[PDB]
Amino acid sequence: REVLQLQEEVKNFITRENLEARVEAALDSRKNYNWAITREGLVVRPQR
Amino acid sequence: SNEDLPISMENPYKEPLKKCILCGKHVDYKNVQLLSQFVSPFTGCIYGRHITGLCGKKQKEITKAIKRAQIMGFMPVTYKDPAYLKDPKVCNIRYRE
Amino acid sequence: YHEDRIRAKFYSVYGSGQRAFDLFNPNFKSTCQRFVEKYTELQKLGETDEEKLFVETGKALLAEGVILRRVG
Amino acid sequence: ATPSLRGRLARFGNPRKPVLKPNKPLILANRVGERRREKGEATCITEMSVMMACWKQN
Amino acid sequence: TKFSIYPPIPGEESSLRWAGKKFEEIPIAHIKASHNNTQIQVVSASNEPLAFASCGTEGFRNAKKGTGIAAQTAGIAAAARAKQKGVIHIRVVVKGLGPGRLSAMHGLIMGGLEVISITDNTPIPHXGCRPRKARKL
Amino acid sequence: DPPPSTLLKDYQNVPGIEKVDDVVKRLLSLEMANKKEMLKIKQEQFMKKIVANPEDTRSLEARIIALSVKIRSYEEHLEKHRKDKAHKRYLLMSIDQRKKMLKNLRNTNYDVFEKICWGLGIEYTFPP
Amino acid sequence: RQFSYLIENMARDCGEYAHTRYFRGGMLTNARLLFGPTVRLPDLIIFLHTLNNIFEPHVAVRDAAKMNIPTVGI
Amino acid sequence: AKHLKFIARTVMVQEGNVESAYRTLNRILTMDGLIEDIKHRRYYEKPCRRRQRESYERCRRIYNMEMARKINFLMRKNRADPWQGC
Amino acid sequence: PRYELALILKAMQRPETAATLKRTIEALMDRGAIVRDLENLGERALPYRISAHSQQHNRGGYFLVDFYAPTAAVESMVEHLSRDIDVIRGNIVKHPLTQELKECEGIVPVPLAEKLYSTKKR
Amino acid sequence: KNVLKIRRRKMNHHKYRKLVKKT
RNA sequence: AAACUCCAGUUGACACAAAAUAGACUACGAAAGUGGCUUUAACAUAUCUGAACACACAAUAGCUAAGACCCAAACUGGGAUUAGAUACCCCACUAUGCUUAGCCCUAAACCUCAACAGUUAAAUCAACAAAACUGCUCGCCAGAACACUACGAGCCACAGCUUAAAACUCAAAG
Ligand code: FES
Ligand SMILES: [K+]
Ligand SMILES: [K+]
Ligand SMILES: [K+]
Ligand SMILES: [Mg+2]
Ligand SMILES: [Mg+2]
Ligand SMILES: [Mg+2]
Ligand SMILES: [Mg+2]
Ligand SMILES: [Mg+2]
Ligand SMILES: [Mg+2]
Ligand SMILES: [Mg+2]
Ligand SMILES: [Mg+2]
Ligand SMILES: [Mg+2]
Ligand SMILES: [Mg+2]
Ligand SMILES: [Mg+2]
Ligand SMILES: [Mg+2]
Ligand SMILES: [Mg+2]
Ligand SMILES: [Mg+2]
Ligand SMILES: [Mg+2]
Ligand SMILES: [Mg+2]
Ligand SMILES: [Mg+2]
Repeated sequence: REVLQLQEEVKNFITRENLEARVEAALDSRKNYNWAITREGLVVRPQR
Repeated sequence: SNEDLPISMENPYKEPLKKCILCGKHVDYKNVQLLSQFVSPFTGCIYGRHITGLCGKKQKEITKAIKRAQIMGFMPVTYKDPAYLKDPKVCNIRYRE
Repeated sequence: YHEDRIRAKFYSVYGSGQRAFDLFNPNFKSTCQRFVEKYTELQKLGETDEEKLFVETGKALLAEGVILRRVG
Repeated sequence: ATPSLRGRLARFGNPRKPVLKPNKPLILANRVGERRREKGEATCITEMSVMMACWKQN
Repeated sequence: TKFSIYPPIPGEESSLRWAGKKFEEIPIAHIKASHNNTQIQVVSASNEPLAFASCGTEGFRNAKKGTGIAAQTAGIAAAARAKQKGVIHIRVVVKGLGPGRLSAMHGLIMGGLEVISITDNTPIPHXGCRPRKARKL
Repeated sequence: DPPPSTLLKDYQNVPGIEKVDDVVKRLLSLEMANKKEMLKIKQEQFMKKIVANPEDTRSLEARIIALSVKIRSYEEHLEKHRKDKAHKRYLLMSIDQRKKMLKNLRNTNYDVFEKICWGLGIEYTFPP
Repeated sequence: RQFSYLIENMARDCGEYAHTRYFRGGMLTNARLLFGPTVRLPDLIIFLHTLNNIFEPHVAVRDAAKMNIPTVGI
Repeated sequence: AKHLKFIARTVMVQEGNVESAYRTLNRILTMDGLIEDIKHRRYYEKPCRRRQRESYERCRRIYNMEMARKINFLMRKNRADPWQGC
Repeated sequence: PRYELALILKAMQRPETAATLKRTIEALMDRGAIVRDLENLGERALPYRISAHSQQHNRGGYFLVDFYAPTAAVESMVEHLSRDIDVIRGNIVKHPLTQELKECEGIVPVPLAEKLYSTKKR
Repeated sequence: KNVLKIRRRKMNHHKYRKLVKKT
C-alpha cells in the first residue's frame, strides 16, 4: 500500500521541466501553519 | 452454593484517563501562534507544566519547538509577539492579581 | 457485582436520577435499581446484545411513566 | 499538585542517582513556623526631604 | 474602552494620545539604578539628549549616593532640566535593582513630569560572561 | 558495501516494485536511506551465505554474524572519529563478545564454526 | 465525645461503671496509690471505642492487659 | 539588542497611578523569576553550590505544598466544639 | 531521507524571488535531491533584526522546500546556502511528518511515594 | 561524623609536601 | 581609600567566550559526565560472576607545543583593616579556564551502601542513618599511631603516581 501511495505522490513532485511553473504557483499561493488551542482542546484555525 | 457473593471484575465505574489539551495534536515549530500561547507575554519565558497544564510529553515537545522556532527566525525571544496577545488563554497564571 | 456494569452505564447515559436516594429506608428502590431490575428481566427473555438490551430497558421504563432525561 | 518523591531520594530500590538530598526527613511536623515580625523601615523620608529642601532655600 | 496594560504597538493604529503625540514620540527617561549610584538621562523619541542627572552630580558622595533620597534628588534635578526643554510626558526605562530604582521615578514625578509607562530593561544574560566570585563575609 | 541502487530490505520483496517509476525506485533504494538500512542488507547477505536457516535469528551463528556487522560499522565510524572514546569502548566490547560466541560455537559445533570463520573472515585466536 | 453522655447513662442504668473522660496515667497500674490500698479494680472492661482522640489505641487497652483484666472491645 | 523596544517588560500607567504600575511590573518580574535570577547572578554561583541550592529549594517546595494541603484539609474542623462539656 | 528547508529569503520583488527560489531548488537537485513541494508562507516582519552578509534585514519571505536527499547532501547544501547572499537564514531539518506520534492514552496519576522512611518512633 | 581522622592525614600530607619541597 | 576621568549614559555596528526561562521534568551514559540550535555517524552481549597491574576509559588542577582575548582569576602590585594581616574587604593584571595535538591518571571519583537472583515471613531491629533479610560470586578488612611514609619495582610521570612495610611508643584509638 505504501509503494502504491508513493507512486501517486511522485506524479506531483517538482522536476526540472516544471520547476519554473511550480515556482510561480508557489509565489501566488499562501500556506498557513498557525492555529490556536482552547482550554477545551479544540483547534481554532485562523480566520483570514 | 450462593449466587450473591461478590464476583471479580475490573472497576466498571472507573473514569477515563485525563488528557492534556494538546493530546493527539501535532506540535510544529512553524506553528508560532500555538507556541506563543505557552510563553510569558512580558518576558517571553516558557511556562512550566504547572502553569501550562501540559503533560510531560507535550511539555517537552512545546519546549523543543519554541527553542527551534526562536533560533530559525520564526519566533521572538525576549517577548511574546503582540499579534498573538488576543488568542485564547490556556495557562493558569494571573499577573494583575 | 454483575449489575455494576449496568449501573455504570446507566449513570453515564442518564446521570443521577432526580429522585433523591433515601438510604434510611432499607427497601428503597432508585431509578437506577429499577433499570437494573428491568434489564435483568429482559435478560431472562434471552436478549444477548447489551446495547439492544439497554435500549429495550429504557423503552420499558418510559412506557411505565418514568422520567429518563438523558445528559444530552 | 505536589512534585513527585518517587525515585528522588537515594534508596536501595532506586537505581538512579538521587535527585534530592534533604538535610531533614521529608515528614510533616505537628507545628508551623511562628509569625515573623515585619522588618522596620524608615518612614516619612519623602516628607522630611521636602521640608529639609525648603530650609536650604529659605 | 477597557484599560490595556500592554503598550500600543508602533505599527498598528491606536487612539491613545498624550498632548497630541503618539506613544512612539514620547521622550524616554533612562534610569540606571546601580547599587552605589543612580543615573537618569532624558532623551527624545529620536535619541537626542535633553537632560542628565545622577546622585553624584547632586553633591552626594560615596555611600550617600546609594540611597533613596539621593536618587529622588537626582530625579527632581533631571525633571527640572527636562521640563525647561518642553518635556511633560515621559516613558520610563529603568535598568538595575539599586536602591534608587523607585525613588528616581518619584523624583521625576515630583519635578512635574508625567510617567505614562514603565519599562524594565535590566540586563539578564542567557547563559554570558562569568561574574566575579562570591564574597567571604 | 551493497550497491547504492539496492532496494531496501522491507521493499525488496513487495510485488511489482520492479516496474515502478525510476524516481520511486531510487526513493526506495539505499541511496536515500541512512547507514543502518545498508547494514540490514549486509546482515541478510551473510545470513544466506553462511547460515543453513536464514529465518532463524536466535541461533548462535546468526548472533555472531549480526555482531560482526555491528563491529564493522564501529570500525568505519572510528576511522572518521578517532577521539570518540564511547565508540572505541563499544568496538572493543563487541570484539570480546564475538570471541565468547566463537568459543562457545567451537566447543559445540565445529563444522558450523569453521563455516563462520571462513565466511566472515574471522581468525580464531586463543587467549594468552 | 459524641457518645460520652449516652455511655455514662447506660452504665448508671445497669448498675455498672463508666469512664468516658480523659484517662489519667496510672488509673489501673497505679490504682492503690491513686484510690487507696483496699481499692478493688474492675473485673471486666468493655471498650465501646478502642481508639483515643488521636486515632491511637486507648492506653487502658495496654494497662488492662498489664493488670490481667479481660477486655471486650468494638 | 536586536528585538523591538518597548514591548518587553513594559507596563502602562492607568490614570497616572505610577505606584500601582510599579507594583504590577515588580510582580510580573517576580512571578517569572527575573528578580530572583538577577540577584543570584551578581556573584558567580559555583555548580556544586547551585545544585545544593536547587535541592534545598525543591525539598522546601514539596514540604510547603504538603503542609498547605493539610492546613486546607483540616480547616473544615476549625468549627466550634459541638460536644462542649463531654 | 526526507528533509525540510526553512528558507527565509530577502525582501525582494517577485522576479528576483523567483530567480532565488529556482536557484536554490536547482542546487538541491544538483546534489541528488528529489524536490517534492514548494510552499510560500508569506512575507512577514522578522522576529528580530537579522544581520546577514553585511546587511541588516527587518523583513523576509518565508518559504519551505520538501525534498528527499541522501544524507551526504545535507552538509553540502548547508554550505551552498551560506554563500548565497539572497538568503537571510537557511536551515535543514528532518521533515516533521516522518516522525509518527505514539498513541497517548492520557495522564496516569502517580500516587504519593510511600515507605521513604522507616516506621520507627522518633 | 567529625573530621578528626581527616585532619591528622591533612597535617601529615601538608608537612610531607613541605619537606619534599625543602629537600 | 586607591583606581578611572582615552570616563559615564543613550543609539548603532559587533566573538575561537558562556549557554536565563522550560526544569515543580528525573531522562541519557560504564563511570567520569551530559540541559542553546541543526544535520551526519551512533549508544556491546539471548545465563550470571570475573583484574591496583592485562585491555580501554576516567571531573578539576597540572605539564609540552601552537593559537584565541569577553569575562573570571592562583600568583604579584596597590588601597584599606590589624598589635601584626604573607588573610578575610576594594582595585588592577598574569598563569589558568577555551581551541588543536600529545601527556599526566588523581578526587569527600561518596548515592562512603559491590555484581546477579530472590523475599517481606519472624526475634524486624545494639545506636544513628536510607527497614530487615536469603542464595551466589569476586574484591577487600582484622587495636591506635608510625603511614596517602621509608625501601624495592613499574610508569611519556623526575617536587609525581600506583603498590606498600618495619623499629621505637601507647592502653587506648574509634
Ligand atoms: S495527555 Fe496525551 S499527549 Fe498529553
Ligand atoms: K541557553
Ligand atoms: K580512591
Ligand atoms: K558523598
Ligand atoms: Mg546531614
Ligand atoms: Mg555536624
Ligand atoms: Mg602527624
Ligand atoms: Mg580618591
Ligand atoms: Mg532552571
Ligand atoms: Mg562481565
Ligand atoms: Mg587482584
Ligand atoms: Mg583527566
Ligand atoms: Mg588544560
Ligand atoms: Mg578582569
Ligand atoms: Mg589571561
Ligand atoms: Mg566554547
Ligand atoms: Mg561525583
Ligand atoms: Mg563486581
Ligand atoms: Mg593522594
Ligand atoms: Mg608515596
Ligand atoms: Mg621510591
